Amino acid sequence: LWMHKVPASLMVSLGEDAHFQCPHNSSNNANVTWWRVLHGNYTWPPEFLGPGEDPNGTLIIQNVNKSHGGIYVCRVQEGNESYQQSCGTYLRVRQPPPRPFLDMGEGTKNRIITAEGIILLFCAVVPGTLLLFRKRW
Amino acid sequence: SRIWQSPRFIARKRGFTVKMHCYMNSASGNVSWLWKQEMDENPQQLKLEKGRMEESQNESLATLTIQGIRFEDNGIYFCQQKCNNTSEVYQGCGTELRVMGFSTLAQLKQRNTLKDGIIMIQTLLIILFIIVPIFLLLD
Amino acid sequence: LPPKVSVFVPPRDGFFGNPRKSKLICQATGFSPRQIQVSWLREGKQVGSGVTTDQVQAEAKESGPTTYKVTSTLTIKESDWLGQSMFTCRVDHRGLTFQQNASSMCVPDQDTAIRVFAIPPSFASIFLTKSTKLTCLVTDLTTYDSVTISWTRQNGEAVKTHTNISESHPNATFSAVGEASICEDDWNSGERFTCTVTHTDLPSPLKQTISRPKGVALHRPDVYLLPPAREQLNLRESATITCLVTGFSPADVFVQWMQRGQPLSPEKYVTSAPMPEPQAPGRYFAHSILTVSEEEWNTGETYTCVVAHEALPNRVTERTVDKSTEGEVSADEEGFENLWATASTFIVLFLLSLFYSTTVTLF
Amino acid sequence: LPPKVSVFVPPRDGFFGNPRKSKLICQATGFSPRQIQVSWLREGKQVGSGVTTDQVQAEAKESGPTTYKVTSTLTIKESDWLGQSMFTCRVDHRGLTFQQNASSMCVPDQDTAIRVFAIPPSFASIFLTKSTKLTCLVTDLTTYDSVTISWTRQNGEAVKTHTNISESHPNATFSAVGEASICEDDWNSGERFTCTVTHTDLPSPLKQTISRPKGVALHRPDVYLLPPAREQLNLRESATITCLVTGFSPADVFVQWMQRGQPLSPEKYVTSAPMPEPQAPGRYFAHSILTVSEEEWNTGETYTCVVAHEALPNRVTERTVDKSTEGEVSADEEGFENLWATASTFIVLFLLSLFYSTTVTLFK
Ligand SMILES: *[C@@H]1O[C@H](CO)[C@@H](O[C@@H]2O[C@H](CO)[C@@H](O[C@@H]3O[C@H](CO)[C@@H](O)[C@H](O[C@H]4O[C@H](CO)[C@@H](O)[C@H](O)[C@@H]4O[C@@H]4O[C@H](CO)[C@@H](O)[C@H](O)[C@H]4NC(C)=O)[C@@H]3O)[C@H](O)[C@H]2NC(C)=O)[C@H](O)[C@H]1NC(C)=O
Ligand SMILES: *[C@@H]1O[C@H](CO)[C@@H](O[C@@H]2O[C@H](CO)[C@@H](O[C@@H]3O[C@H](CO)[C@@H](O)[C@H](O[C@H]4O[C@H](CO)[C@@H](O)[C@H](O)[C@@H]4O)[C@@H]3O)[C@H](O)[C@H]2NC(C)=O)[C@H](O)[C@H]1NC(C)=O
Ligand SMILES: *[C@@H]1O[C@H](CO)[C@@H](O)[C@H](O)[C@H]1NC(C)=O
Ligand SMILES: *[C@@H]1O[C@H](CO)[C@@H](O)[C@H](O)[C@H]1NC(C)=O
Ligand SMILES: *[C@@H]1O[C@H](CO)[C@@H](O)[C@H](O)[C@H]1NC(C)=O
Ligand SMILES: *[C@@H]1O[C@H](CO)[C@@H](O)[C@H](O)[C@H]1NC(C)=O
Ligand SMILES: *[C@@H]1O[C@H](CO)[C@@H](O)[C@H](O)[C@H]1NC(C)=O
Ligand SMILES: *[C@@H]1O[C@H](CO)[C@@H](O)[C@H](O)[C@H]1NC(C)=O
Ligand SMILES: *[C@@H]1O[C@H](CO)[C@@H](O)[C@H](O)[C@H]1NC(C)=O
Ligand SMILES: *[C@@H]1O[C@H](CO)[C@@H](O)[C@H](O)[C@H]1NC(C)=O
Ligand SMILES: *[C@@H]1O[C@H](CO)[C@@H](O)[C@H](O)[C@H]1NC(C)=O
Ligand SMILES: *[C@@H]1O[C@H](CO)[C@@H](O)[C@H](O)[C@H]1NC(C)=O
Ligand SMILES: *[C@@H]1O[C@H](CO)[C@@H](O)[C@H](O)[C@H]1NC(C)=O
Ligand SMILES: *[C@@H]1O[C@H](CO)[C@@H](O)[C@H](O)[C@H]1NC(C)=O
Repeated sequence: LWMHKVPASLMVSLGEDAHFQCPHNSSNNANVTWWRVLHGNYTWPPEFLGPGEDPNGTLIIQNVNKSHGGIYVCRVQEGNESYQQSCGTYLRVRQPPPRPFLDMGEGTKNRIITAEGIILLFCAVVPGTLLLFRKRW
Repeated sequence: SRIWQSPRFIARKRGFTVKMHCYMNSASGNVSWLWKQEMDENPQQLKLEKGRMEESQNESLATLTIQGIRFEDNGIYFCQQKCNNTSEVYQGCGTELRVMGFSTLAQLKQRNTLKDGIIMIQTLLIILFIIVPIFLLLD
Repeated sequence: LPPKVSVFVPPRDGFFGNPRKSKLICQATGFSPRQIQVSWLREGKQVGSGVTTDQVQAEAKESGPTTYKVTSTLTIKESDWLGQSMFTCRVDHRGLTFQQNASSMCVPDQDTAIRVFAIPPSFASIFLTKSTKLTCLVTDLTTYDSVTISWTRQNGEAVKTHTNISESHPNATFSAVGEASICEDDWNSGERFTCTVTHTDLPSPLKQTISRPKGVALHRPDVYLLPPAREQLNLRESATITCLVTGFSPADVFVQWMQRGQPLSPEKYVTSAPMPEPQAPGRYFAHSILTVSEEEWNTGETYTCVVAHEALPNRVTERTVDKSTEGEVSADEEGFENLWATASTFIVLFLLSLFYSTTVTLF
Repeated sequence: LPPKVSVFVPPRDGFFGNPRKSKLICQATGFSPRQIQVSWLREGKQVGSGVTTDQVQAEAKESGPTTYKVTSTLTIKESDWLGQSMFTCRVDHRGLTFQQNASSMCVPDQDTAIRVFAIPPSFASIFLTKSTKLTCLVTDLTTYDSVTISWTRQNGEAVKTHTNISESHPNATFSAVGEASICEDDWNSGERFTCTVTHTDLPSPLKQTISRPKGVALHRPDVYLLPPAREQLNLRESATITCLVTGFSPADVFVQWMQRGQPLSPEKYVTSAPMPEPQAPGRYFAHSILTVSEEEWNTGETYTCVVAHEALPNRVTERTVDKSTEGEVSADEEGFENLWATASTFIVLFLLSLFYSTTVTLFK
């Protein structure tokens, strides 16, 4: 069904805004609520986070800090019927990873280092031979 | 509802073990696993070789273990068990796996800066070793 | 008809005469027919003076046969009363001996009081079940009657009594649970609740008390979690994983452990009780211990530690450890094959260049 | 002729039935004429239920004018009687009111009977000073004379009586802190020590043959010492070193911290009481934590932890962690870094050969 389409992780740095979504199937007559759930077969009740903020079903969270992990679950019900609930989008956060020299990672620098070394050895032998053996004669 | 699966996200370090549990009732036959990377968008069947990925099954708890993980195991694993008495496929939403490296922030930064400092030196010396002898011999 | 023999001793003050004298009434009524033989045996010996056994008057009991009543009397002096003599009533009624042994002074027999525990309601048991029950437990009594565990509020009025008295125990240490109920707001207002216990063997009740402090401030805890030390693992016997809830106010933290998604039974871990922090003035700390086999910890088996405090922003938080308390950034970068190829190439390359260096030095 | 009003109560072992019930008798004889009325009362409330007043029958007398007799009875429940409530009976003879008290509270016996007990020497006292002693505490008594405490031996031998008697207790009582120095092996041998107390008022001695409770076998604890967690160190506020003892028997262990040789103040660490172990039989474990400033931890400062038990051979063991307890983070990280170090060395070592060869050829 549609209870499997949602991803399994989300990547954000602190202080930014994340984006979720819950793809409803009842024609704009349903109710969308967002919850935050514990491990699984939990005992503490889940908490009510926020309602559907815009018509298309998107939740936006700001002011990201260290204590904003955990599973986020969208629960939708149509009037008097039972609710339909996805199985969440785990959220993992850490800001730091830096810039330097984005062009290549360690997977490339070593290869061009070894190529440059072998080419330098190849090119630094002929000049000495030409300078030396062409002087005596 | 009928099929319960945990955990939802696992981020180990390269070399260790991972276990995934599918909880299901012991009425409708045996359980077969699936697999899905993010290059695909339709689950594939899972192969199995002994020593690596291995499966077992107790009364109402089926499990899978992988030994010595590596970078080619970053997919979502699904457990599926169709009823042989009603003919309806029931499927959980599975697990996720990530494989972390051996380094930290501090070591990486130093290694990168040292490597770049070395990498410019060979360029400078190759330029010198190609420019000096030609200027000397050409007279 | 065998009657009910009862003897009604006077109180100590009710004396009259010089020397002062009082009386005993050995009223054993509800019997038929008329025949009766009453012997007021003081110290097992009958008294010939002052024993006034009146006539056997017919008890006009309309329901059934008309029975008969008797009214025995005996007088003793002040010194006789305090002489601790056994003024036993032995009535040879209808050829049958009925004996009733009683004292002759104010003797609550004799001295036995044990314990009573009043347990207040915690906070986790209000948010979960929405019922602020409060019990006070009486321990290691005898399964006799006349036990009355009664809660009273601060205004003298009472609330409901108990149920579910426990069963027999090997040491005859039975117990009772005086559960009651109260609206949450009244308990939160913080008034003193007292529970009273009475017994046939108790010279006086046992007024306990329980109330809630008012005016405490809120601080949030900081749960850390440590793995077993290497010296323990080298034994290949067991391991202990400890949570640590440090620096919270007020008391009553609530913790539990989970594994595989299924919570563990309460017979594994051993939680502690809050006690004051050494350097901080008004904060506490707690603990928890989980014992697992050593082979279990060596093949994965991630564990968790759920706590719940009333000052936390969302009332719950959760930590975890498996064996690899590691795994920082750089999943795919840093290389693993280039680092071998480069090392091999530059181990070969310098050795090759040394030959050219030797030839150059030769020329 | 006013009657002689009397009140009688039943003994505590006189209640029967379900619910258990008894009776009270209010009797007043020797009155004339027959005009008489009787009313029962319950702390100001009159209850008519269970009231059986007899007819005014003439008393059987041999001489003088013939008077009359009357008997009144009341029924009560036991839970009311045991709750310390007061019942009174009132008799109205010729319009004259006579009231009499009755209650189940004639317990008190004001005498010198007081609680006399003792506190055994804990293991902290004996290990610190080798000063095995025992204390016989006396309360519920005020200032008297000849209040002599004798720590009688098995056969009542010599005893050094207590000194430095305190002031009057705030109860209006007096606290006699008995004390007597004692040998060592006698207490471990299960010998009878009674502090017989002599008094001027009641010289009855309350004897308690206290001794060592022979019992549980001997086990030795083992100390595992834990450095602070990383996420605490990141806070840069404080650290909490933990000393852990497990699997000892019996209870009463003694632990104290110490660095550089001199002990830390007893106001710096907190030690919990022994608690049972959930798996084994009645063996215990205890935890002691010390809170240091994080700046001190980044220099050195061993912080040894010293325990002291009974079954332990030398009665003292030490543990030590300063800053190096990472403990085999992995088996491949060190190889990875070693390989990188070799490659980095060989790069700069290789460049020298090229430079030297080229310059030597040029300079020939
Ligand atoms: C023969 O066998 C029977 C069968 O077990 C034994 O009966 C046991 O008797 C024990 C007597 O101590 C009972 O233990 C008590 O009851 C509770 C179980 O542990 C416990 O609540 C009691 O602990 C109180 O005492 C501590 C020490 O004084 C206090 O410091 C502590 O605060 C406890 O008081 C309350 O404790 C509860 C915890 O449940 C807290 O929530 C409250 O906040 C505390 N309030 C206060 C004011 O302190 C104590 O251990 C035991 O229950 C009972 N077994 C049963 C009923 O099954 C006989 O003893 C045995 N005969 C022998 C050995 O001679
Ligand atoms: C008069 O006021 C004084 C204070 O000015 C008060 O003195 C103290 O009373 C306590 C309580 O009775 C005494 O404590 C007793 O003795 C030791 C001392 O540590 C305690 O361990 C005892 O506790 C055990 O016994 C209790 C009763 O059996 C148990 O309930 C308990 O769990 C323990 O097993 C016991 O409480 C204390 O010794 C005195 N102080 C001195 C210096 O003696 C005194 O009680 C007041 N008197 C009256 C009649 O109120
Ligand atoms: C939504 O999905 C359900 C299947 O669970 C399907 O029956 C329904 O038709 C879908 N709604 C729309 C609008 O496609
Ligand atoms: C949707 O849910 C919220 C809270 O769950 C409720 O307040 C609201 O009335 C609901 N809307 C409808 C249309 O039922
Ligand atoms: C765990 O889940 C099962 C069903 O999978 C359920 O029967 C059980 O009650 C749950 N555990 C608890 C403590 O409720
Ligand atoms: C909002 O939902 C609509 C579907 O109704 C979709 O077309 C649109 O792309 C969505 N917007 C965002 C920002 O996801
Ligand atoms: C992030 O912000 C929230 C609310 O402002 C706060 O409760 C939390 O402690 C913050 N996180 C950190 C690490 O300070
Ligand atoms: C709606 O649900 C309620 C249960 O709260 C039920 O009593 C009622 O009959 C339902 N009505 C319809 C139309 O389904
Ligand atoms: C699992 O069940 C199937 C279906 O009955 C049967 O082949 C066998 O019991 C199991 N299959 C295995 C062990 O390959
Ligand atoms: C299945 O679980 C039970 C626990 O009730 C255990 O006793 C049994 O050994 C397990 N079976 C296997 C094959 O591990
Ligand atoms: C007193 O009488 C009771 C009658 O039940 C008897 O059990 C008890 O042994 C008697 N005691 C003495 C000292 O005569
Ligand atoms: C004990 O308490 C439970 C729950 O309050 C109740 O259901 C039960 O009936 C009680 N026991 C008795 C004997 O009434
Ligand atoms: C009986 O007791 C009451 C108090 O309850 C007291 O006022 C009254 O004086 C007592 N009766 C006599 C005769 O003293
Ligand atoms: C007796 O008490 C005094 C203080 O009143 C104290 O100085 C002295 O050391 C005590 N003596 C003993 C032997 O404890």
